[PDB]
Amino acid sequence: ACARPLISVYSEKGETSGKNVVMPAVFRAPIRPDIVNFVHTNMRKNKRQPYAVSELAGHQTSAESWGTGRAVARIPRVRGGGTHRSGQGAFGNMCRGGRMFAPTKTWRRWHRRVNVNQKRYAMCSALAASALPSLVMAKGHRIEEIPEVPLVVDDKVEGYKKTKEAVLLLKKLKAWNDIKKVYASQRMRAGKGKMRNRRRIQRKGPCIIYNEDNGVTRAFRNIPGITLQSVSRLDLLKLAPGGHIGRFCIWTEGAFRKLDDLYGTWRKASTLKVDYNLPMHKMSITDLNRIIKSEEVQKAIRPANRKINRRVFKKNPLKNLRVMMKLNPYAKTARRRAIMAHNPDVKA
Amino acid sequence: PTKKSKTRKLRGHVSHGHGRVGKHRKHPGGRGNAGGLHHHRINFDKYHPGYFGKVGMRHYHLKRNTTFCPTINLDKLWTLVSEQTRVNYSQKPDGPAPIIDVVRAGYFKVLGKGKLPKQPVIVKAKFFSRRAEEKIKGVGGACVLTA
Amino acid sequence: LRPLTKPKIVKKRTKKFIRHQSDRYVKIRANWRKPRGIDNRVRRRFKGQMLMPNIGYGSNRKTKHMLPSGFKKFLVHNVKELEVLMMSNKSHCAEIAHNVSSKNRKLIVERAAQLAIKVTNPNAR
Amino acid sequence: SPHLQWMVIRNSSSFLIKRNKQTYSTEPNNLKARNAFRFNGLIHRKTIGIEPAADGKGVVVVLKKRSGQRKPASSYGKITINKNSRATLASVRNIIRKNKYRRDLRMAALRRVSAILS
Amino acid sequence: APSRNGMILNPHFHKDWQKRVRTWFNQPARKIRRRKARQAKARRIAPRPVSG
Amino acid sequence: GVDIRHNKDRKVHRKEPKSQDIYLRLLVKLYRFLSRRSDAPFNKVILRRLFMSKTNRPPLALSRLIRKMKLPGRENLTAVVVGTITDDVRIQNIPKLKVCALKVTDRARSRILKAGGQIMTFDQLALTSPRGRGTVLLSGPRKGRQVYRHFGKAPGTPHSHTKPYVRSKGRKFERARGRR
RNA sequence: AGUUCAACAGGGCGUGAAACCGUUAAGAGGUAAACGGGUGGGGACCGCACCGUCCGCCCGGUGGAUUCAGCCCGGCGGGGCGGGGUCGGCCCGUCCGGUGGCUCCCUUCGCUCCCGCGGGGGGUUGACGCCCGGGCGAAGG
RNA sequence: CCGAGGUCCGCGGCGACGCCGGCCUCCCACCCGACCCGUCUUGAAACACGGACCAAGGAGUCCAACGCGCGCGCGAGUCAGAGGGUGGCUCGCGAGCCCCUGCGGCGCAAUGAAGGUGAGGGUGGGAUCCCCCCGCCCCGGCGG
RNA sequence: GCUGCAAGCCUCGACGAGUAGGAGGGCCGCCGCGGUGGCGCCGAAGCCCAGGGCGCGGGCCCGGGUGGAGCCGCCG
Ligand SMILES: [Mg+2]
Ligand SMILES: [Mg+2]
Ligand SMILES: [Mg+2]
Ligand SMILES: [Mg+2]
Ligand SMILES: [Mg+2]
Ligand SMILES: [Mg+2]
Ligand SMILES: [Mg+2]
Ligand SMILES: [Mg+2]
Ligand SMILES: [Mg+2]
Ligand SMILES: [Mg+2]
Ligand SMILES: [Mg+2]
Ligand SMILES: [Mg+2]
Ligand SMILES: [Mg+2]
Ligand SMILES: [Mg+2]
Ligand SMILES: [Mg+2]
Ligand SMILES: [Mg+2]
Ligand SMILES: [Mg+2]
Ligand SMILES: [Mg+2]
Ligand SMILES: [Mg+2]
Ligand SMILES: [Mg+2]
Ligand SMILES: [Mg+2]
Ligand SMILES: [Mg+2]
Repeated sequence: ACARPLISVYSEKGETSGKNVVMPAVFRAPIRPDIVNFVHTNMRKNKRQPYAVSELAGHQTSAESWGTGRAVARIPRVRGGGTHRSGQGAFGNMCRGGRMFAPTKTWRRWHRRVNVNQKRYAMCSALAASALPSLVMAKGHRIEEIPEVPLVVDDKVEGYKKTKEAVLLLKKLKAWNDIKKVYASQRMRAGKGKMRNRRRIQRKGPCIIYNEDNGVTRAFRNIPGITLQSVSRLDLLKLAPGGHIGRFCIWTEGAFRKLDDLYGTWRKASTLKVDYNLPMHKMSITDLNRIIKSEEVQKAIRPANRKINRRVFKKNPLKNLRVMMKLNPYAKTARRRAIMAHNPDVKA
Repeated sequence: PTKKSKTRKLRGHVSHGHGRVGKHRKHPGGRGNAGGLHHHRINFDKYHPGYFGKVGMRHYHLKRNTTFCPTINLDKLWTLVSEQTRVNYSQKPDGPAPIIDVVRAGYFKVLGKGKLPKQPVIVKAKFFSRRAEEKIKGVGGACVLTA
Repeated sequence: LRPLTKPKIVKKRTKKFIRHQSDRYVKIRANWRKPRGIDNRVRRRFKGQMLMPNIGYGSNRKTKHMLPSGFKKFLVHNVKELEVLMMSNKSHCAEIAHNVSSKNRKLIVERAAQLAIKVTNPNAR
Repeated sequence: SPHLQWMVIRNSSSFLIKRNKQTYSTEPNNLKARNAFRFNGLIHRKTIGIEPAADGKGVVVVLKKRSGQRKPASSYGKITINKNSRATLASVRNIIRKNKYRRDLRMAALRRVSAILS
Repeated sequence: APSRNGMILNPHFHKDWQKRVRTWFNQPARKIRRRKARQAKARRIAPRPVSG
Repeated sequence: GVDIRHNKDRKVHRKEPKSQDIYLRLLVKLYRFLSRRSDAPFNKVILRRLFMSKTNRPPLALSRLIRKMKLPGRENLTAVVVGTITDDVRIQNIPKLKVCALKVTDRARSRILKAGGQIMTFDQLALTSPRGRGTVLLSGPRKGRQVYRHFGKAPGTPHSHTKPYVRSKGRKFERARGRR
């Protein structure tokens, strides 16, 4: 929460340009994969069109069951005639060409609404995951050579108007390897999804968040995988694809400044969103090894019992000798006085 | 969803979780709330007493805007003003007292449920309770009315 | 390429659990389905009938999924999914998938020989 | 906060391979390619990476630096040890033991050196 | 029909309600239809206020 | 065979938090280490409540927390509660509380901090007080939900005082035959 | 014979399952056939030294080779709350120093501006932006 | 070593696709066991019903509302719904983001047919925690 | 030395019938979508098999034949 370093703003050509921007508190918001997944599966459900079987299907015929009296199976059969259709099952779901069981109506609940606070919570946890090297590399993005995980670039990139100026920047920031992955991923979809305008499928690329659209959207259009989004309007479905957090976002300097005003630090609430602030943490020190091995907890735990106790196999004390004197030390004395009793010695 | 459904684990079982002796049929006990006096009387007289019969007078044209009378208690009375206002007049009890207009806050009647802090206060409400004004006079303050 | 150790892989039953009355009908496949009839002999486990798979037939936890050679099987599709078996090559053996081509199948066999990884189907094309 | 990040990579990861009742991880800084909080390579602040050299000769000991935490380009240091079998194992052993850098992966790293040298 | 403690439900679904069901699938497209009508009206009364 | 009934062999006790929360399961990994090695009866009670559901972890208002701290013998102890510390708007003063809970509402967090108080979390509690010394473990009104007003003998029995399930509380709704 | 990568694509012609049937190969057959458990015989396809119990660590001699090792000099790089190690900035939270103006709490007072009510200046903070070589947190880079 | 469950620092004949190995599957033989499934039924191998065989299709669904349990967000509040504002858009985007002098819904007060009226701690048990005394101590705790 | 996938590993003791019904687990299976990791004319899906195997089981993997263009693993 209070661990916010100073993020540098890399130039449009090479390394840092001397501009440093404080890390917004949004990147320190609680990372909640269970919130982002819950919101994603309800938001991605909100853009789909309804499908339905025609209500007239199956009932286009006039059929009355022949009933009891003949070897037929007592099912609605088509009226008499000279066709093959006459005498066949018409209405039941078991019958060929008949109605389906529970025809899919077009008024089912396609859309699900999420709480506005949970949509923002899922957005803060999705932005906080875009600031850790682990969650982004494990998301799938190849950023093993980028200069810094929060990739803040100068506002000059907002004025780009040609794709050659945009592809060169991604090669300078070593982010082109994340796009070469998109080219190698372009393939053909499996199954009957190719007949429904979803033939070619590919992978995702580095998202780019800007502030002013002076040509940024059209300069990064033709690059496969690039997703451009305004800083004020961030869609969770593109910043957390498939419900998984860790989208490699390329930030602009202008978008990084306003990012602290959209959601606000914990000290002062936001301004562009009335009555909103970042969610609090229910766990400040999220490092278990620092708490367990601390100077104050080791004084309260017992020494570790690292001696496993195997099952002691039970030998018969009556048959065995060394385990009888282990349970009864007198057994050796009582046995010697009995073995010696079988010795024919003469007394007084 | 359907993967978490119960029918997905009933494939193979014949009766589909509805018994073999008494098979699942179509309305074996009447539709809806039928038989509330004949064969479901033990259910209606045990969980819904008073369901059958009439009680009270009939109000033909009832307009809920006429009986509108939202109430407020004395414990939440100081919620209608800022927390700083409650303290700026708590230190100077020498006569300057804040005026709490309960009518302009969305309420009509004031009830004396909770305890009131010992500070002079003027309240403006359309209706007061007997104990509501007794606790305000005892703490210090007036109970003015508003039409 | 010997494994780390070859224990006595004891199996409580080597036969398959055949479905009831799957020898009298072609529609009844041999895939096991629990009989749930009210008067079924197999369900009531009469004497001399077909056996039902219980949890008692469970193999030893140390020898489960263990091939007769002593290794455990792991399906690979390329040389990248093969180098994960570099460590613990005494306990896991690679197995090239069936959809790979004979061109790339030879590359996995050559790379597995360097890393001392055993392949169950070395010469498959 | 490694323990916080492991609760997101333990089941949902791009490097996770689940098949044949086995689970492997394919991150570059994993010694035994095992999915565990001990061997995971892109989560901790001190990770040991051992890879073969550019050619067939040598061993590259990749170590994670201290200042390179949020900077992946300046986060790893390459150490190429093209020596005999004993000298390579002795150099890597002194890097881990005498620097106290990830001292729990000492023997696991020594067994990976002898595995890539063959 | 009742089994244990519960409410006495009165779902008014005894008519042929399935023939009279209005689905709000044109709700977002109706916002665009209303908005483009306000912009078209605005240009028609350009010097005059658009609210009325 | 042996003559024993297997009806109640399984003890139905939640041994793992049913929530997929990340920060909550990290506190479970912390207090499971203390419930085994600290040998303190406090950590064994916090571990149970980290598993319990939301209905078994009711809120704890400020007033209900202040009154339990003003009892004789609670001078400089901490008010531990596994749940949310909601604000009680009908109370006036806050007597320098030192609380520790999972969540604290925005107004309750402001009134506690403005009074000079201190708000902790269960990871800081296990750091400063591993044995649980100097703590006062509190709880909320578990039987305070509206759901428990319907639980009883039956609405239509003598001496019931059980709230019946009705659509709307009115005059023509279950008041005619059996309620007079 | 010919065309085609292919006629295991020859015209209701891609792929060509099951039921059923023909034929070939193998075996058997009086108490209908099948089935469970146990073993034996046979068959069809498969696997298995060439010293695969001479693999590996260490050790001791024999015999061919070592851009040959400890040690030392120079450069580079990295680790180091139980290295604090002495000097230093920087970010965030918090509390003071309120250090001086803008919102001020509906803060007390003076006041065009229509018939008592809505407007424009000065004096008073649990609040922002600044400053402290001012603290404090195993809060950080 | 009659001791926290086994080892041999014992050994023999064969080892070229054959004289070795597979026992699960294929065919056949023998011994023991063994009546046909589904279903209703107190009771089915039944002289109870359905089933000649094979393939494909074939039956617990969706909507409204309610109850309890659980996950999540905020919390005496909560939900922004109709609608409005738009990157001037909008290819993905009939999504998403933003705010409505939050109208209103459900809660924050009940009771009476109604006019109406309207809410001030004790005892017992009790997880947990606090304090005191006496011993031991590896000085952190332990025992009474 | 070995693990620490803590939703993991290890130790000990008792126990195991079951229709109607209830619950849990599934790295059992089918179609489609958002992520992700691949495979394919050096031969995909499907289909066939006296071939080699895994799981108590649902089923699955590999080899051979046939086929000629798409298909699959994991997290949701
Ligand atoms: Mg009709
Ligand atoms: Mg007939
Ligand atoms: Mg049809
Ligand atoms: Mg398909
Ligand atoms: Mg059953
Ligand atoms: Mg039935
Ligand atoms: Mg019934
Ligand atoms: Mg009956
Ligand atoms: Mg019904
Ligand atoms: Mg088997
Ligand atoms: Mg029976
Ligand atoms: Mg019933
Ligand atoms: Mg009953
Ligand atoms: Mg054909
Ligand atoms: Mg029947
Ligand atoms: Mg009957
Ligand atoms: Mg008979
Ligand atoms: Mg018949
Ligand atoms: Mg079918
Ligand atoms: Mg019920
Ligand atoms: Mg059982
Ligand atoms: Mg379908």
